[PDB]
Amino acid sequence: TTPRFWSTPLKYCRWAARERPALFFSVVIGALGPVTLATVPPLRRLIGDVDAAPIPLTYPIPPGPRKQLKGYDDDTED
Amino acid sequence: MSYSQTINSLVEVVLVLVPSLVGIAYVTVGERKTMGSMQRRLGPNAVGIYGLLQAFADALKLLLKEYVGPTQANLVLFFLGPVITLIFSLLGYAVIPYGPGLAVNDLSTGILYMLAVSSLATYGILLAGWSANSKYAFLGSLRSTAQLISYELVLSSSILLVIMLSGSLSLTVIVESQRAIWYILPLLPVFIIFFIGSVAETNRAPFDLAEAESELVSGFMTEHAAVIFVFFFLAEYGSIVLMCILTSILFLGGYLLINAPTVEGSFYGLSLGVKTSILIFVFIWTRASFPRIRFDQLMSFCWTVLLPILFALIVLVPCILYSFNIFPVNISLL
Amino acid sequence: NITLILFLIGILGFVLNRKNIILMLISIEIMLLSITFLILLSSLNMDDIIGQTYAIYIIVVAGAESAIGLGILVAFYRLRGSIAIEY
Amino acid sequence: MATRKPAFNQHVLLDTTPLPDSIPKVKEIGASSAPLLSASFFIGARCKDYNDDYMQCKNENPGRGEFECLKEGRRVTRCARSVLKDINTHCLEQFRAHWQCLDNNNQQLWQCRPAEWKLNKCVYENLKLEKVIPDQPKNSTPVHLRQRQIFAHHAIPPWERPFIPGQ
Amino acid sequence: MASGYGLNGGPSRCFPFWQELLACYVTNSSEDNPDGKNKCIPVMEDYYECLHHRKEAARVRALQAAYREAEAKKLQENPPTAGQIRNLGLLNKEEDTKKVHCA
Amino acid sequence: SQISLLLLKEIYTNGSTHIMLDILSVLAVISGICVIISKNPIVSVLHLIGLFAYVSFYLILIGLNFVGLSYLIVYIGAVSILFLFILMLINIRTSELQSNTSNSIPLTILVGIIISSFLFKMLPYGVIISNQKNDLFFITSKIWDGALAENNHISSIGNIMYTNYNVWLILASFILLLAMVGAIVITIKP
Amino acid sequence: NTPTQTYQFPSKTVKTDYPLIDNDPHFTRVIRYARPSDYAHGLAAAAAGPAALWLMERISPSQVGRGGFAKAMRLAGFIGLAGGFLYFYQRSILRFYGMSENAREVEMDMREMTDRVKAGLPLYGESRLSPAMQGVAARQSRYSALFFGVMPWFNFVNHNQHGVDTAKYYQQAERELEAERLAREQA
Amino acid sequence: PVPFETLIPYGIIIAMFGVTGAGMAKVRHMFNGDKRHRWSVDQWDKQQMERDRRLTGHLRGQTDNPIAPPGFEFNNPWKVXXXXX
Amino acid sequence: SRHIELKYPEVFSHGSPFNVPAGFYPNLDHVIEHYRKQHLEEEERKAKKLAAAAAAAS
Amino acid sequence: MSAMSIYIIFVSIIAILFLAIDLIFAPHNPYKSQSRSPFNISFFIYGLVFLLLDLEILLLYPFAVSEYVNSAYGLAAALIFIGII
Amino acid sequence: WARIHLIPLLQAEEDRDHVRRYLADQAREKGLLGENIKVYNSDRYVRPTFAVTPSKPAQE
Repeated sequence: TTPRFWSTPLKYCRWAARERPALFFSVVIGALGPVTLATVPPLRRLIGDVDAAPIPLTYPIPPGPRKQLKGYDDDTED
Repeated sequence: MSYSQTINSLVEVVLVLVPSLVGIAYVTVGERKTMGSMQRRLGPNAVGIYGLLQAFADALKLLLKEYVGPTQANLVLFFLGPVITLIFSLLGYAVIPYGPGLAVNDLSTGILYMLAVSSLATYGILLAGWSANSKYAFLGSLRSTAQLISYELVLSSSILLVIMLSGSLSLTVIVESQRAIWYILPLLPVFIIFFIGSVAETNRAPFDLAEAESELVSGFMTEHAAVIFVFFFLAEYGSIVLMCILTSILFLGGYLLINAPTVEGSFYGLSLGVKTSILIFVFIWTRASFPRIRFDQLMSFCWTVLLPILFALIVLVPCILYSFNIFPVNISLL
Repeated sequence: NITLILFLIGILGFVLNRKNIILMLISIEIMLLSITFLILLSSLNMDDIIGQTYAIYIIVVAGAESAIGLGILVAFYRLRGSIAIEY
Repeated sequence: MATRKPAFNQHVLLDTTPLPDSIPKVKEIGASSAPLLSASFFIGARCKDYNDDYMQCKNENPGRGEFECLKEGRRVTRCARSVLKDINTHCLEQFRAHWQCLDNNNQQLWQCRPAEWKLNKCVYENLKLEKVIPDQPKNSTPVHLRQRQIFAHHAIPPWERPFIPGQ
Repeated sequence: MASGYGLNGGPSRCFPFWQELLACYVTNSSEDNPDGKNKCIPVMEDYYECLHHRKEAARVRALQAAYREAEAKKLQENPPTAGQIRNLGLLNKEEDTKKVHCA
Repeated sequence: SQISLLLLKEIYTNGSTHIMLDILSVLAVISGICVIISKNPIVSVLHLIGLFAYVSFYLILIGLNFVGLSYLIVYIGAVSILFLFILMLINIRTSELQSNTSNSIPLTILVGIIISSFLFKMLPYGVIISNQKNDLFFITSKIWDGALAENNHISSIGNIMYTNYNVWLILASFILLLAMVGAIVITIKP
Repeated sequence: NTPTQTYQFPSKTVKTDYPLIDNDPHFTRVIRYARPSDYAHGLAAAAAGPAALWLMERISPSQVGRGGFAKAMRLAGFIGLAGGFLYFYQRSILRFYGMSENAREVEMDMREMTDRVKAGLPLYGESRLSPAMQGVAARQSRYSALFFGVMPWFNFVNHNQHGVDTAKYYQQAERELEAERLAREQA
Repeated sequence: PVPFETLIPYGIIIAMFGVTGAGMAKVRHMFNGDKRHRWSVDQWDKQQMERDRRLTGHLRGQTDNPIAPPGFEFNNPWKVXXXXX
Repeated sequence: SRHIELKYPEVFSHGSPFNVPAGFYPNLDHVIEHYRKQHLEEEERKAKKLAAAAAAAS
Repeated sequence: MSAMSIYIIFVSIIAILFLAIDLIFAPHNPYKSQSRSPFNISFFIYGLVFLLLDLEILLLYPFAVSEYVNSAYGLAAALIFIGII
Repeated sequence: WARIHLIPLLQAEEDRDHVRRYLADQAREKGLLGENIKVYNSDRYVRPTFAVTPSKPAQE
């Protein structure tokens, strides 16, 4: 009486929603993970929702040679 | 600092532990009165004014009753289980923040501390049933241990979803992170599952086979006399209050509301209390409203309904967080 | 140093025990905890989070193997009805 | 001494031996955490080059950066000291308002925005030092210039406005 | 240790010693000169010193002996007390600072 | 001259007492000894849980809070509960399990001296510097560039265990999968 | 536009026959440099799985119940598709590694990367990952297709650690930027 | 009607939480020197408090002074321990 | 062979990028140069084997 | 003395007082083979699946406190790990 | 970023303390043992793990 998935895929899906709701919708929620991983970030780019840059978690050492500053030397003390 | 550290720790411990036990005593009085109003009756109204001394009468009666231990199996082992259950049921109050950082121990691993001390409390129940030297009561205490560990999995799976939102195990940070929104709205299915798990975790109805006397094989807690009954009962009410406090912390914004230090502290304490009291009321409300689930059905509910949904939510939620660039920072903030 | 003494206790479990096969399972748990405790303390001395990671996988694997060992004992006991060695 | 977090310290060890005379002296900064924090972006505005140079000096001499970067260490202390001297001579009342609020609010910068906006304005109008945070999302208002704060314990009144220079 | 990831989320404290040792081996050992790996020997000993500290322990045991032998020969007429030291370098305790410094 | 080195007690921000490690160490050994000389196996596992707690408490007090709590949750919370369930369901005659331990005592001494004398020589200084007049004190100071944003030990583990060392995680996952399938296949009627 | 550092990281040098193109090419590069034979080999290997199970049912019948064989074929067909796809990927990626004849792939890579240099785009593209996490991705999938018989892995990250000194791409770009400059003038 | 006597224990429970909150806030504030306390204290925060004590004597003490008093360069606490490294 | 050749030379790129003290990481430029040389020789050794043999010779 | 140490002592003290009262003041009188049967395998399964699933949840807790640095790459491995279990 | 701006001024103060106390332990060693014991063959500065401490704490 229970439908078979590989012969009639859609009929099985309706039965599982109605007769095994906890198992069926776990698979549906579990599959929404990958679905939003494919839809939203492309969607967000189009609307202009840009990703924030990472915050610094270490001292941000400036790239390049040292600037050769002249100021606040020892003669400036006192 | 200003005064002695030992004095501060004494006072802070006394301020959390002593009023906690007063609240646990009146949760038992409130349970009887709430079920009575629901049952068209009064509940305790004669032991003390308005029945306000009923729990103290109960405790003193049991503490002066004679204990009937087993057939000299062991003195230490017999009390060992009850002692463990009470101590570790009460140890979890030490990380509850009654305001930002207003906890006995403001711990960065606080959520894991609460999980650990709950796991150590299940030992006392199992070590009691064995020590009773009655194979009938052992099976009930065994079934009760199976239910407690299975729904411990439900609670720690639900809690993992909250940590993903806040990025921290500090109870304070979890509460501060809800100034944005109480987690009951974004994590509404999780809150419902967590509350159900907390009822099962406390051997409370409709999950109350441990104390059920009408069920033929149930009622492991029903053979506990005098001091041993006091140990187990205090531990259970203590866990009920703590599961309601932790539920408010994780989903109802903790101590958050809807200039003087004394009044700010009072309002934070009151807001946490109001939220905790509401969940205690619901906790009593479900015991009065439902019949009891069979052991085989309650294990099937955990393992074939709640856990498959939670593990599905464990996939979906971080995918949503990544997709919306809302993975929180894990540094000390808030 | 304590970790070394604990390894001896797990070792000594196999020396003193002729008939308790359950004690053999427990003595392996003692040995594995002793080795994990040694790694944890050394990882603290050498400021290395990899030591803590290694200890976490030992806890995972030793927990996994405890379950297999109990399952194997249950299949054994289903047919024999005893965990005692006649000696 | 080691950078390990202690767990069983019961004692403190001090050493009264001074630095050798060959090393030029320097007055250490005498400001507490909360004042330093209210003045951090101001120090960053004026001394960023010297701060970067000092850090780059150490990176150029791995394992030896404590020594042979001392002269560059001394500059960073003098520049920061110039900002805490200039602020204390021009914005003292507004400076004390912000760092006293910060010290009372878990040193959380988002709890003291009205006091910050008052100081930010006064500092800019006497020292030409302006607060800047690199790489804030261009599609939103900068978090420190937002009229409402989500994580603030007390709501920011609507008569206290952010300081945007040029307005 | 050698991993490069410390307890506080930063790098491990002996990692620079480990990188140096690997740097010395890769650039001084080869197929042509198997004796070039000899140069990497003091670098190895430094790495083991960072991990275990057996030399630094040995040096301080000796130095504490001489230090604690010099304090017995001398007589401390008035050594600073704990309270006064706690006042060292403070806004209104110059006398305690001067007394502790013997200035 | 003067006293160049000043040693004084810390008042606040003090720190834990190193005495409490010694009780935890001795309580772990006593509990360890009680495991292998206990008459009843269930009592042997109860002493094993005490051994787990003392080690866990030890790890917590030295600052290894995550792993210490992991021991409480994992080993006491689930492994030990599984051991007691099986032990307290099976038929055990304590008489059938008692070996004459006196016959094993000379070998016990010989094994203890032989093994200890070899492995102790292998312990690095970190584990042997403060066990068994002139004593050595450990010195600690602050850094600022390293303390910009501290991670807790659980965070520091999380930063690498899914990325740099995720092969270990995959290997562990397949071990957990084998255990679930295996333990099920051999116990339950198909 | 030369960054004066065309070899930023210490790579592993492996003795092979043909020049190394990329120690870790992007998934999409390995699909776009696939040959028609790679597809031919891909499905043919994928068909082998269910075909072998089918031949094992025709010669030595399994005596299974009514629907057992269809269930087994479904798993065999998926096994062959996974196995066939990994074989297709290995055949294309082995040419990037220099472990298979790759003259056609060397040419189009030299062309493709040179166009990016003069267009201004980065050689391997832009990544949402931190530079440290790009190193982790590079050190995970680097030469990883040689382990495909045990564990699969694919590079979906846009990192700058491809095992190759990148001076060759800048010399050509500069060299043919002047050729278009001289041609433009002579007009 | 409303059964108020049934609601009295809830009022007691709610009031006990308030007593703990108010009491813990007050004693912590007196301990901190009449100022609000700290929370989510990380290593940077702890180090800043030790630096505050070696300027004022109090772990919560504040000073806006641009010049450190004499002896500040000498009172950085190196912590000593006997076992756990 | 007495000389050990690293199977994982990329271990020179290991290390936490968080909470890095100034001057912590040693300079590795010579290490990088060592592997640039090893890569370039190998690429040149293949460049001549196929240009001289199997091409312009058969 | 840390507030956590005093808390543990006080909770232990409460338990001893309750035992002491009922041991000292409550009455006490001297008011004080076995068959066997097979046990149910479902009890072993509940403990086994709990333990193995308890370990996997434990292994995901570091990810929840490291989500920001892990970002997309660490999420992939977490999802691979979740899919396998 | 607030902590970043403060790091060099706090690091430089800690660096002078380490230099101060390292030179002092060097001078003490030479005046007590006659020469400086070499712990590391490298010339880099290594933060001490042990420290010579007086046999007794402060009296008060």
